[PDB]
Order: sequence, then structure tokens, then C-alpha cells
Amino acid sequence: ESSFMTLFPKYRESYLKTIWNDVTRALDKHNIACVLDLVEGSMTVKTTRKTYDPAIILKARDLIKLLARSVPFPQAVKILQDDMACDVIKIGNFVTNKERFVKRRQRLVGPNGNTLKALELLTKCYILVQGNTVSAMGPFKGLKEVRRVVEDCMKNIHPIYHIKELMIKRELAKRPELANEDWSRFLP
Amino acid sequence: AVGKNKRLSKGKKGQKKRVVDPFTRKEWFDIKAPSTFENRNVGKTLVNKSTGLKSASDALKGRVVEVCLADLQGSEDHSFRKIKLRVDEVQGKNLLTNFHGMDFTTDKLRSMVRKWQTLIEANVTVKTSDDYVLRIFAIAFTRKQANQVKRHSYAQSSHIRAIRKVISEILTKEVQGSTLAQLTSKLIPEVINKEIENATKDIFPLQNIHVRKVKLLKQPKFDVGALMALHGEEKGKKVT
Amino acid sequence: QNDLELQQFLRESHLLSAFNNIVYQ
Amino acid sequence: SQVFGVARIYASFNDTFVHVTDLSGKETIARVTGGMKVKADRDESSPYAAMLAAQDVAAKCKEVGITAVHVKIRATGGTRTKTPGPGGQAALRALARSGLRIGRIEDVTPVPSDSTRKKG
Amino acid sequence: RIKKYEQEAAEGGIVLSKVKKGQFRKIESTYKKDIERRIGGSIKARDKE
RNA sequence: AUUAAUAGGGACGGUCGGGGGCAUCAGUAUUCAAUUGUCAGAGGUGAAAUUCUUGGAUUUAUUGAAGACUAACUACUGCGAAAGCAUUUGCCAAGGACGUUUUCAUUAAUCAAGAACGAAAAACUAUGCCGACUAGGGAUCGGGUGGUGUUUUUUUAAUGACCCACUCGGCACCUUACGAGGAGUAUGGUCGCAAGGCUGAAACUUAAAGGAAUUGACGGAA
Repeated sequence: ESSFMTLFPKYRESYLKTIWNDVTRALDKHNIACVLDLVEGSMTVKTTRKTYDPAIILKARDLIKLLARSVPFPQAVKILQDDMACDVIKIGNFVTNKERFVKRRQRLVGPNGNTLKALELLTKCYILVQGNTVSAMGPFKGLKEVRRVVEDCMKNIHPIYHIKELMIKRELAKRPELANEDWSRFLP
Repeated sequence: AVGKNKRLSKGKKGQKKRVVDPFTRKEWFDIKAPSTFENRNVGKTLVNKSTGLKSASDALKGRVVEVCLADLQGSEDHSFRKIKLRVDEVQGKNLLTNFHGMDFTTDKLRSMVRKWQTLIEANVTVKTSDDYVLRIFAIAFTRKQANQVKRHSYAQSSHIRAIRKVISEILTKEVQGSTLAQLTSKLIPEVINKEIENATKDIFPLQNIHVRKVKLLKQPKFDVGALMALHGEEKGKKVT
Repeated sequence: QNDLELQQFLRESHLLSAFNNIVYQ
Repeated sequence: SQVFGVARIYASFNDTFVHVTDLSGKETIARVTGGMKVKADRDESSPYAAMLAAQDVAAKCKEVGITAVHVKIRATGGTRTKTPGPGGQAALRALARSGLRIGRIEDVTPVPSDSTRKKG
Repeated sequence: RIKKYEQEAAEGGIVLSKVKKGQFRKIESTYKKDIERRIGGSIKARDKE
């Protein structure tokens, strides 16, 4: 019945073969079968005659997609957690000069990854930057926030402005005195 | 926004009463696929009202349905293929359709496309022997040999141009050597792709060769003869 | 980058992650 | 006896559109929105709205006489994200739980060939 | 460990903070296990060299 | 009537390239228009709001049209002097490298003044000694030389892909021989900041009101 596949490369295939008990364990726990074809270089996820969760089989499709895009197994079980979400953001369709593109995604990732990790803390998601793709997984509020932020980041506002926006926003919503105010009296 | 915090716009000011009751004023017809495939019986469709037999003709022959090829052919594998169909004839709670189009599915596309290799596209626009005008999109993939130790097998510019040329040739040649009915039964087993492999075998190694898209452009004038002779004169019960 | 709280949070951004797996104040 | 209808689910990041339809795609057999079933505007995409909208369309489907569903999941796509909604997932859940025979699941979200973005 | 991390990133392409030629990387490994204090930034002898 | 430099130009053979100009065919997505569908919100935000939505909003199906872009393939890169450079098939014209017992005969080079080419909110943690430079290794890209088998095929159509050894030139990467004032403190000076008393209020001890003060105040009997 319901079945999906995804290709991978070989340097991840080593990791796949070394961890492959864990994915089939979690997935037959959710009554999802998974198999692995080496000459095909692909993974396969299918359902059986007992599976009762369409949400979880779409989730398993997301699982092999993320594992093909080379995120480790802690993040894999964090997406197979229910109220989480993967999300892919492309940046390659913004700017003209290649060198400016390089320096701008370096401005994103920041010295010692610090801007990226502060963003990950303040949104409770995980980010990973691959050239023209940026993968992110976590809750939907953090995902919407990081989508706005990275699009303005490959535009030309700075992530430091965004990080100050995030911490001020989270505090101002934490103090349970304001829910009517548009908060632009506080944000610069 | 069913709540009470919502303020007042124009919104829900003046509204007529639900009296029409659409599905007790509607009717249920059945549609029928051609006889070239195996499982002819498929789905159901809603007629708004029998005040128009004009309306039955209008809606139920302007229709375009879309099924999956497992539902159409009884394939034990869910064979990843969507068929568009365009209906023009009804015979007594039993409509007779024709063929409209055929696309692959997006999940199968994102399954096909890889990283360290080359994807090739091609498009042709032909007139069939039964006067249909069709456009066909075909895609192909390079592969590496087993002896290879290089982790990529790209093809150069003369390679990709010759490849697109010869597949365009076999496309137009076969669609003009066959009709639309035999063309549909030719695209059923995907023997045209096996032909493309055993023809472009002398150019470059390939792993996945597929026709992505089939779109209609201009339809001929309808013949009850052709449609019925594809599909394989009625009397009533003397109401007094 | 002249701010005081900002850059301290920025270089502690990996330490709080490492000893956490937010109480950043 | 296996009467087939379809279900277009536009699962956005700000509403959960559930929409059963005839097989051709013109007769809209039922339709409810997250912002038509939840009280405030704040939670117009939550799985609670999904469960409620699902129960409404389920009542309507057993009203009309459809026995099976082809569910087509769709996201906003194109310019914005290619990701479905938690209302989408919980809607598919509660529809299967109210018991529409799970005919065929597929996603078709509008993907751009090349997006209309200002190459500044 | 740092070299295997760098190889996995550059094989499955990630970006990373660009550091000078002296020091090592700075990972969640060294931040949690607290190795900077008992190994250091770099080989100081080769630094003066 | 000397050679033809691991000096320079030139021809030819096969190539190479998201190099260039000109049309051409097409992908979807978006926007609008029109056709039908069921009728109650859609949008955006942290939550809000502007706006659209009984002349049927959003949404599903159908086409239609315009204006931009050609994703996934996409990078350890190719091409261009730089900015720049990604659908198709033609047309035109340039260019690198390979290979040749091919041609001339030193025609080469570093360039100041002059000229051509350069989308023109932009930037915001990045930095490795330098060289007239010795050896190297794994990777790529492009061509040739040879062997070897696969994969191929065979009187018919393009004798292509892969293995390896060799050979030139690129982009990169990796190890190596060698050499040419910031701080803080104090301030009897200088220029500036300047400080407070209930408010009305001052020539009037002067009204209402105002905040401050908030358990009103005054006598007896035990």
C-alpha cells in the first residue's frame, strides 16, 4: 500500500549500516517497515496490514528524507516526535554576486557558530546549513520565526538585530501584563 | 472565528435560508474508462439536477477526471502513475470517457533525482495518426559502471545533445507509427523506455529513463463510432 | 556589538546548550 | 459498494482547510475552515480545530454516502514553505478515526519551477 | 575526533566557523567535556616556532 | 638563402566549454479574466489591526492571457580579462588546450601617459608571512599515447562509456627542500551643567482646585 523511498550517498551509507537497527526499531514500534537497498543506494519505508497512523507514515517519509540529508539519529527521533516539524529553506534565489553570497552565509553561521546556536536555543529548533539549502527541525512557532529571520539574513538585515528582537519578544510576552500592545514602542 | 471577541464588519448581515438541500436535489451517475485497460468500472459523479438533460450533457461531458494507474489497471504495485481522462459520452447511468493526459507524481520525481550525476530532459510536440496533437516530456539519468572507481559519471555536451536528439527521434517516430489507442496500450507496459535503453545503448550508460508528462493540445471532432468501437439502441418499459 | 548582555550571551551560546542538553539569564 | 470521494486538505501555517469533493473535482461535498470552527482567531490551525473540522466533514460524508477517500495533502508552497500543518496531520488522524476507509494518501503541494524573486 | 568531524562536514557539505591555523575546532565535545583547560588552544611551542 | 630556443606568431585534425549575439520551443509558479461548484469567513500577527468577503470572499475543476525566473540535478567545479555566466533546437562569429618530421624567423617582455570593457543602497569578524621556489601525494577538469578486458556489436551506421600505466595545461587543496600609545587616577585652573524651598502667589500671607496627608477631631466614666 503506502510506500516511499529516498536515495542517499555512500559516506552516509556507512552511518546508515552502523545505526540501522535503531530506525527499524522505532518504526516497527510505530508499525512502519523499513528496508535498505545498496545497489539502489536507497532507503524504503512502507506500511503493513496493521498500521493505523497516516500522520506517522508521512512522518517516516520525512524521517528518511532528513536522514538522507545527513542529520543524525537524535534529530531523527526528534522529528519522529509528534508536534515537531522539518522545514527546508533555500537562499540561493536572492543575491547576485557569488562572493557576497558566501560572505553572507558566513555572516549567518557566525564566529564559533554562535549566532546559529543562539538562534537554535531561542527557537528550540535545530538548523543545518548546506550551501543552497538550510534544513531546520522543531516546533512551528520557532520554524516560522527562523524562516523570517533567514530570509532577511540573505537579505541584508543582521541576525544580531534578529537575536535581540527574539530575546526582547520572548521577555515581553513572558511578562503576563501585555497582550493588546503592538510592542513597536519597544522594538527599535 | 465563531467566537464573541470578533468585532463587526459587513460580514454575516443578510443571508438566505438553507432550503435547497443539494444532495437530495442531486443525482448519482457512473463513469466508465475505455476497454483498452483492464478494469473498466471506475468512480461516481454528481449531476446537479435533471431539469437539464442539457445540464447532464454540459457538466458530465465537460468533466475531467484523474485516477491513479493502480486503480485503473489492478497493478499489485502502486505503480506511481496518474491518468487524466476526459469524458464526452453517456449511455444511461453509465458515461463513456476518452483519454486526456498522464503525469508522473512528485514523490517519484524527488525519488529519482540524485546528487553526483546528470539529469536529461526532452520535449516533443507531435500530431498523432488520429489527428490528436500531443506533447510528451521524457527524462533520463546517467549511471556509473561497476568497474568505475570515480564517484560520478557525467556526460559531456555532445553526449547530452545526441542523447536528447535520439530520444526525440524515437518519440516522434513511434507516436507517428501508432494510433492513440495502441499508443495508450504501448505506454501501459513501458516498453518504449526499454526501447530507448536498447537504442541509446551505444552512447552512454543510463539507469532511469522515463516519460514524465503527456499533455493534450487539440482534440479532433468526436466520433461515436470510434469511442464506441473502443468501448465494445435501448428500449423501455411502456409507461401507461 | 557594543552591547554588554548581547555578546556575553553570544559566546555562552554553546556552553548553555552543552550543559542544558532556556534559563539564559 | 466502494464509493470513492476525495479530500483536498490545504494545511497551511494559519488555517486548516478540509474539503471533501467528488472524484472529478468540481462538486464540493463539504468544506469547513479552522477559523470557522474554533472560537478565537489565535488557534485557527490547532489539532483541536482539526478534530472538530474532521468531525463536521465526517458527519457530512456519512450524510451523503461516500465510502472511501483519496486524501490529497497540500501546503502553501511555492514562495512560502513546503511544509504541511499539524492541523493537517490531526485532521487526517480524526478522519481515519471517524472511519472513512483509508483509500489513498498523496501530497501535491504547489512547487515552483523557478520562483518569482527579485534577483537584486 | 576533530578531523573526523571536519571530514564528515566537508563530505556531506556543511559550513563551519573559519578558525585560524593554530587552534583546533571548538565542538560540543570540548565544551561539555571541558578539555580546553587541560590541553589548550594549540601547541604553544609550534606557535612560537 | 645556418638553425628554428620545453622564446613568439600561423595553419591544419579532433575536441572542449552554465564563453558571446540572434530568434526560436517549452516547464511550472504567481497575477488577472471568464466558466461551474458548496455557502460562511479569508488575510496577516506573539496577540492585534489595515484590507477582501451575499453582486457568493478564500477554496476545488476548467481554460485563457500578461510580465518576470528557468528549481530538484548544483559542485572537490567549467568558461570568460573583470563585472558576469544555467531549458530546447537551429543561425552567426569568436576562444583555450591537445597533436602534428606543418609555416615564418626573434617578430618577445615590464609598462608610466591614452583607450576599451564594470548589474553599480554598499559593508558589519573575516588574516594566511613574502618570494627570482626544491621536492612531492592524493583529487578533479580538458586532450593525446599504449595495453587490457568488460560494456558494446553483427554489410551497416556516427567505433562511444568504463579499468590501468604514461603524457601536457588549468582550478583548488595538502606536506616539504631553499632564499631577500593602550589604560586608570587626580584636579581649588579654563569653558560649560547648575542647585531648592507645597502649587495658585504677586505690588496682596489671598479664593477655588490639585496632588501630597489619609484610622476625622474634640471631651467624660471605669
